[PDB]
Amino acid sequence: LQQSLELKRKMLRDKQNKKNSGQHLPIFPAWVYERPALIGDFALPIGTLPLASQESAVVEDLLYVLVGVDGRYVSAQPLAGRQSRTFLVDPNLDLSIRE
Amino acid sequence: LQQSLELKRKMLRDKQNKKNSGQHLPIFPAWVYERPALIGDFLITALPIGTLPLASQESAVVEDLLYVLVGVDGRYVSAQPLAGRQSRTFLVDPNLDLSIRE
Amino acid sequence: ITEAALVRDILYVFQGIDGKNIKMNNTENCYKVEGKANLSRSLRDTAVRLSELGWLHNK
Amino acid sequence: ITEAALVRDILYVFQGIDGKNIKMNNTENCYKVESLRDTAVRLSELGWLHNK
Amino acid sequence: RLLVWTYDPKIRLKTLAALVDHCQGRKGGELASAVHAYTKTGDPYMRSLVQHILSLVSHPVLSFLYRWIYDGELEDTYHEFFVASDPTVKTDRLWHDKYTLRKSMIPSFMTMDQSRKVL
Repeated sequence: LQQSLELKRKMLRDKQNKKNSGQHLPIFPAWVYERPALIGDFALPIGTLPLASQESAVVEDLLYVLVGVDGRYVSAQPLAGRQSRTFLVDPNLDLSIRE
Repeated sequence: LQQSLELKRKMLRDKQNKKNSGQHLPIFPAWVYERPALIGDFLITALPIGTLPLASQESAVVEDLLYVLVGVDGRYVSAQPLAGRQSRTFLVDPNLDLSIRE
Repeated sequence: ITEAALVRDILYVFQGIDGKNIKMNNTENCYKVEGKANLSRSLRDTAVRLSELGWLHNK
Repeated sequence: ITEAALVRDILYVFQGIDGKNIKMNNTENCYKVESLRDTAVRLSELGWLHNK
Repeated sequence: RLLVWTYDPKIRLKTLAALVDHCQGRKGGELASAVHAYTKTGDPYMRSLVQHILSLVSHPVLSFLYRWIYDGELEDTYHEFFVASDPTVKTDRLWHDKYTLRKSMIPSFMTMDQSRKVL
């Protein structure tokens, strides 16, 4: 989360005084984190449909969700401590297909 | 536009007295400069509807803009007169669609 | 109409021979175009631009 | 609004100009859609990075 | 939505925003040493992207260093070179005191011995 910037400061101060070979050394973009899509991760009723249409809406959403972003129904809970982030899949699909 | 009629007298004079009896410089005839058909610009049909179909906007706007590039007029766009100063102002339609306008 | 008529028409305007969509051939010194498709840049602007080459040839 | 209008407007957003349902916010150079809204917001950063 | 099509420009645009936003308010050999700060790296996708911008920015700098390694002179309102020529010097104090070595416009491929030998 925030801590990365502090790491980038402490590394950079460490990088400089060892070798002065570089000139006007670069510092990593803060605007990568500002704009939400430089990072790889962030309709129809979903309960009153029959089972086949439920599975077709679910396959369309899961084809989005394999790469990180909120889908059309399923989103991912916030980052805070998770280095291995999972998603929170929405139900109303049958309990056979849930596995 | 009409200020140019001044220059063509005065800039001759400085050269005229230099030759003073030699082979002096003729004037190019006036009709050359009366005509706007030796200029790309033409200085001054259209169907406003609100430009509602986008797919036809794509086909029509590019022909009119290609005209406006060389100084010939379009329909929806039209070049409006600025030869008093070296520029040009072009008039767009106020009903032109928000994407196509920018 | 078609532009293929305009090529052979402005050809006549060049020579000082009577045109086809146009009837002024240095009898007023202004060129007056008759609308057959009502184009204001491809029947009027281009035609009056090219007509001055015929006026020069007449001269 | 439909997904069909949003996909033709994201192409306009890519040029750096405003779509007909996705419009500029002045708190960034970021486009905002008038669930699936986040997916369109993710693609609108291309027009942001174009603007800059 | 076609996320796949637009992730490959999401990296190219990332690097271009890097070079543009970071090098704001720099000119001269402060700009030929801010874009020569991105071939000091180990990301081979970024080094090649920079090597179509670095080649362009280096050419006026090496033009001025041909008029200041042999016959010629540069004088303009904004010098993009390390010489700061001194107008209206008629005295003999020109031995280094007419052509000051401006350290801020030294580019990144010249060291201290390299930018001072050439003057």
